[PDB]
Amino acid sequence: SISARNQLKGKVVGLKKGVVTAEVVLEIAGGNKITSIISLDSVEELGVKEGAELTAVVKSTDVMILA
Amino acid sequence: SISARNQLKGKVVGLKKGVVTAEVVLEIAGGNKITSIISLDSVEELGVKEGAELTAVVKSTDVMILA
Amino acid sequence: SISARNQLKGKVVGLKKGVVTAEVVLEIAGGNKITSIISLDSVEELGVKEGAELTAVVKSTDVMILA
Amino acid sequence: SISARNQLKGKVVGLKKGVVTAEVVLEIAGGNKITSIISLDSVEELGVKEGAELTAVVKSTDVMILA
Amino acid sequence: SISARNQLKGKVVGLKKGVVTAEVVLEIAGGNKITSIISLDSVEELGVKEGAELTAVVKSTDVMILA
Amino acid sequence: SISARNQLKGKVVGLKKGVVTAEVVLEIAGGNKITSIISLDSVEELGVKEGAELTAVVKSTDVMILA
Ligand SMILES: [Cl-]
Ligand SMILES: [Cl-]
Ligand SMILES: [Cl-]
Ligand SMILES: [Mg+2]
Ligand SMILES: [Mg+2]
Repeated sequence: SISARNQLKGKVVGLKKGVVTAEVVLEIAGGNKITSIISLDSVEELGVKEGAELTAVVKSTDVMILA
Repeated sequence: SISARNQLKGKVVGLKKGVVTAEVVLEIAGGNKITSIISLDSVEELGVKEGAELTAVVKSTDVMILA
Repeated sequence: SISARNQLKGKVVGLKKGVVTAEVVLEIAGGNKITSIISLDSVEELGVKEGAELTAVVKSTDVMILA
Repeated sequence: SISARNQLKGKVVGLKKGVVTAEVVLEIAGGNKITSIISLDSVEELGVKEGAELTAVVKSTDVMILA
Repeated sequence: SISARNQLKGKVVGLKKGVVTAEVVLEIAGGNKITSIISLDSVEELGVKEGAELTAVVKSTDVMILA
Repeated sequence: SISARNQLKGKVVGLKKGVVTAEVVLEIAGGNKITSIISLDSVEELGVKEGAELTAVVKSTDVMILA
């Protein structure tokens, strides 16, 4: 278990690979979408591809509130 | 509009105020919960309180992927 | 209103687009310059281009102090 | 020199100490204010105090753009 | 497995609890120390305490380079 | 001196340059490896290259704990 309190299960619905990073779009429950930019190495290692079941993890101090 | 692509609508179900920061917990669609730690100053200025409808925003580079 | 307490108005003076991300340079008051790396999708969506008036937003917990 | 491309000189106009963190407010050129939340331990070691001339540093990937 | 490429095993040598967050200090291989500020809720749930063997994880986009 | 409490001295053992960003892999004491994604401008400016002695700097609120 990791300290990051946001752990949202999702399915990949978009993937764009660059040279250093890749953009991963996950659909999570309720139809929300989360977009992640991570290293291309991690995409490759985790075998990220359309339909993959993965979890989006965000540290609490990175979540802003919009009112 | 802001460049942060993740905007998750939610309702505050928990709030703990510290001296410098506060922890806000939002229930989002599908029952997922998002936890945010922001400055106490912002909580006050945005009038964040239990039950409030608000939106969590996260920059894509802050979203990690777990497999 | 967003919780991020740093909101600096600026004008775009530099833009470099990659495949996933783009680098945006804003000149803010007093001659300071802020450089941002964000998703290319956002640049495109916000119509970022030289001279555009935009605001740089930074969460407090991301600001370091150098003495 | 550090890779963080944003280095903004300023003067501390506010300081609030908590137990683990502290909020530092710096006035920068043009009157902009930058707000930083850092560890209390750092405030102590860098001798951060009201009126001190200090520099705020932000990594480019933490700067969002608002339009 | 998670996309965050940096995973550093360590032993807790310091722990300071606040109301919202907690500061965890880990000694890692070679004697380097890593300092983490996470939510108090997580410290409790992961049962973080002095002497515990734990792993520090950091997303690559959060590591700055200083020369 | 900078407020970020993690300052890990290391040597570059991997470098991959993209158009906006670059991935830098540093070996630090004890054989630990740190991977950083930073702006290509900074890579160029700091003259990052294999064997360079540099320091990985991470803010405490970016360090997660895995148990
Ligand atoms: Cl967290
Ligand atoms: Cl903030
Ligand atoms: Cl820090
Ligand atoms: Mg952060
Ligand atoms: Mg970040």
